[PDB]
Amino acid sequence: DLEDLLEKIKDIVLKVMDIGDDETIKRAQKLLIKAELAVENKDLKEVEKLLKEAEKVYKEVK
Amino acid sequence: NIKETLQKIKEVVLEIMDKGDDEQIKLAQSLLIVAEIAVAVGDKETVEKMYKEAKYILDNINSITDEEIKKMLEEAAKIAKKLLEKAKDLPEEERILLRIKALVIEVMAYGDDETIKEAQKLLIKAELAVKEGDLETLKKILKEMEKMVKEVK
Ligand SMILES: N[C@]12C[C@H]3C[C@H](C[C@H](C3)C1)C2
Ligand SMILES: N[C@]12C[C@H]3C[C@H](C[C@H](C3)C1)C2
Repeated sequence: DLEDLLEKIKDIVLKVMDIGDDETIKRAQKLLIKAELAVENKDLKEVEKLLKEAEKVYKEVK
Repeated sequence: NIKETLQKIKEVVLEIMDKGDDEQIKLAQSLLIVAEIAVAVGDKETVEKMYKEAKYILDNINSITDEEIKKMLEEAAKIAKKLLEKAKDLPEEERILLRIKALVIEVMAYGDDETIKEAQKLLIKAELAVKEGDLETLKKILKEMEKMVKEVK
């Protein structure tokens, strides 16, 4: 359940790291650790919106 | 006690990435990593020290000197390689993941920015492989970690 969204956002950060600039990478890691926080504290709404924002930064690096 | 301390460490790290500069966040992420290392082995005094050091960075966010960021990077490396010794009663997968993490820290110590990027991408990949139980890729990821920690030695 939550680990699936964790996998999605972790994949997203891993691919943001391959071409993006330093600010994009730092924001991706920010979203990653915010996710990790929410997933440890059990809050599906948070992890979902963090996944949304991660796909959003991926769309920022078209 | 350890599960409530790593989370405060993560919170401090996020605030640092809000405030700090590339070297300071480099240090802080290395801290978070060796902290997770210590959590995997049951060493709580280490993680207490880690929270203390990260909060020290946060406090002296405009007075810390790159010389002492480097002292702490080297020290975090040494500590992670020492904590790896308590990881001999867990599955081979988490052991190789722990060694990968420690090598990533040692790269963050002396490696340049692009090398740290590569090491963090490989660390993420190892975090995925752990959830997939894939031995054949995390073994080669650890070997590629090794073909890096000395490549920048
Ligand atoms: N788990 C990690 C969070 C953040 C991004 C990446 C490298 C470091 C810092 C550890 C994965
Ligand atoms: N300059 C960098 C800052 C931060 C840490 C490391 C990797 C990324 C994110 C670029 C160096």
